[PDB]
Amino acid sequence: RPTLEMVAALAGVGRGTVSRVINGSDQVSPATREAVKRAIKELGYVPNRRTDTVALVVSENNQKLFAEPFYAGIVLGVGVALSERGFQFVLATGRSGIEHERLGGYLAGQHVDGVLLLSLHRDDPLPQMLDEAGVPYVYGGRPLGVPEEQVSYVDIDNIGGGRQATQRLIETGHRRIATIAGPQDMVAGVERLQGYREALLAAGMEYDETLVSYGDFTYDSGVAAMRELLDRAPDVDAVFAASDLMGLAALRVLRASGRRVPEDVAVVGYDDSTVAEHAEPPMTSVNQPTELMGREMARLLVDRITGETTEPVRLVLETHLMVRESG
Amino acid sequence: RPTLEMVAALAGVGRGTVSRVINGSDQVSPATREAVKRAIKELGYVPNRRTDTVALVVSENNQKLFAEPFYAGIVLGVGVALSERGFQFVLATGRSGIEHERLGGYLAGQHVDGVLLLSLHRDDPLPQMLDEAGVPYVYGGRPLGVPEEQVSYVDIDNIGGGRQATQRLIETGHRRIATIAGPQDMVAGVERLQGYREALLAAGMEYDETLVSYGDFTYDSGVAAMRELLDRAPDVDAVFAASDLMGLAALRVLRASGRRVPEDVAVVGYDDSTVAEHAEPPMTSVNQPTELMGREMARLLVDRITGETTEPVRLVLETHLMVRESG
Ligand SMILES: OC[C@H]1O[C@@H](O[C@H]2[C@H](O)[C@@H](O)[C@H](O)O[C@@H]2CO)[C@H](O)[C@@H](O)[C@@H]1O
Ligand SMILES: OC[C@H]1O[C@@H](O[C@H]2[C@H](O)[C@@H](O)[C@H](O)O[C@@H]2CO)[C@H](O)[C@@H](O)[C@@H]1O
Repeated sequence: RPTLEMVAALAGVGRGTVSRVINGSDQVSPATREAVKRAIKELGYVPNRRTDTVALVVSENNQKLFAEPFYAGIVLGVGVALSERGFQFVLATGRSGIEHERLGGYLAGQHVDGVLLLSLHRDDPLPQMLDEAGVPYVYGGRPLGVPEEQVSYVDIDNIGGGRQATQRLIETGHRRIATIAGPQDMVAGVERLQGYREALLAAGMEYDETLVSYGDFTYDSGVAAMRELLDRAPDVDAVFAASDLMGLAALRVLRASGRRVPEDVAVVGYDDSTVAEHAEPPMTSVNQPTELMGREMARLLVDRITGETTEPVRLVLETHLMVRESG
Repeated sequence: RPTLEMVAALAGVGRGTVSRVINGSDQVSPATREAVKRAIKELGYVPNRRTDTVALVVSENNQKLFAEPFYAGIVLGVGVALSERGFQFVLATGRSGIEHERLGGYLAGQHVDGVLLLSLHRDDPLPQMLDEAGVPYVYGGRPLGVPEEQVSYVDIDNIGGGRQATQRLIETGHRRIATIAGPQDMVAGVERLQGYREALLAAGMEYDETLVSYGDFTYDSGVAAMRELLDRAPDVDAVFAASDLMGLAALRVLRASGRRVPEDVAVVGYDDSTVAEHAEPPMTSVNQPTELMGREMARLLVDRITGETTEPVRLVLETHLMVRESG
């Protein structure tokens, strides 16, 4: 079956160019686009084409699975929902280009009935690799830069969650409200920042990028971000951290700097995890229904595998705020 | 290829009987053993017979992966060692009979080049299922009830670790030294209890089963075990818990009962994990080299896959005690 690699080889370009032609990106010259399309035609290439087994792919290094509380709940829900339907799963990981290469090549070999895609980053190649092999998949987290109507996914209302977190800080009287945002190559990072922005504007407050710092959902990134916020805006009085681990980092940086939480700076996190429960002070945090998300991911994928559902399905789940001492 | 199921069907027995005949167990009558052997002959059954992919099988429910600190370090080491050799892994789980059935059936279908076996329990069927399909495997943890010379494994010197933990408590003057042992259907549970026993006897102390309680490496099992020890022996002055999570439970039960740690009861755990580091008081714990264990598991398996090694290899890794406040 013709591959993207074969198209690139014949056209004399690389994977990045062919991937851009497949997606209809503007980032290709007309002459090179036409060369790629000629190769596609010559090869008969089509980009967008039992084992009782699903691959749950987490597009991160495996240590993220154990460090960040989100993953455990997804895996719990996936496991239960697949068990109820007679399916099992295997868990696959990897952040790097070579890991994506090897995993995409493997999943093109008819070793699983379908794939669940979790924690993907913008421009990760695995969806393309699965589409050209005809392997069905469902996302956990809407894909950035893909038209929504073409894909099936379960996601959280992270714009709403970001609004809930920021509205809490507005409602308790704060006027210099910062965020440690998630990474902007991940849908939840984009949308929790969007919710923060929408809350500020709905309240008649300014969106000041001085008060926006970015992490990558790790603790260490939260440490660096909180330190930077204090340098830029020593008068910050509240922080919305877009994950509990980044919020835990913020609490520790705030305390090290001599600021009381919540009296000087209030903090709200996201995940409503044991990280928040056991923080000092216990951390207010947005609760998202991670187990249900996993269950629904598995349900939607099995329906595609069995033919019960033949059109894309998208499901968005609501959040709520869990109030503790920190904000 | 003939299966155990086919042998059972032809002989008119079930899987448990055929499995016992395959292993040369005494737990079969002569007449039934001969019936099974006739079926084996009639079918031509043999019990003991690329994808760049290894299955790392954890014979537990997936939530154990996230709750117990051991697993993260194994996965880290496996991932690095396989990456260095051009292999990837998938992670498979399951405690139940139906999960073992489905996973054994899948792994017999040529979807991986080899298997790593972690956290298995005595009489788990997956090794049998892999042997009849000719799928190479390496254990992490020596198998109970299998002659050692027939298998490849990496294990920890858990007899020595159990001795280190118990010798510490003897050396600090304790005379009523209990253990919350691991489960006796798992090699580490057996061997850490053996080390406890050997330490007591080497010191001229009695092995008193009154002071031996059993858990299953979960926190909840440690809670029940510590409560039982206090009921049987209110004068206990030290506890060796065979995992950090069971030791954390012991600390909390001890404190709830009005006993000071270490002043009334000293505690030593096993795993030298963040569970021990963050306990109140910080927990003395046996350190085992989990990342190295994972690396070596992967190395041994790849050598079998590639044909570099054609004989069984067994490796046993040493432990050391990490001293903190609790004991
Ligand atoms: O919440 C922090 C956690 O986010 C993960 O992204 C999730 C997100 O939480 C969820 O709302 C959305 O529906 O799905 C994405 C996964 O694709 C992220 O993967 C983690 O690194 C992070 O710890
Ligand atoms: O240490 C508690 C941990 O033990 C795991 O068993 C390991 C054992 O720690 C290790 O020394 C031995 O070499 O391998 C086995 C795994 O087969 C057990 O799987 C965990 O449930 C437990 O938390």
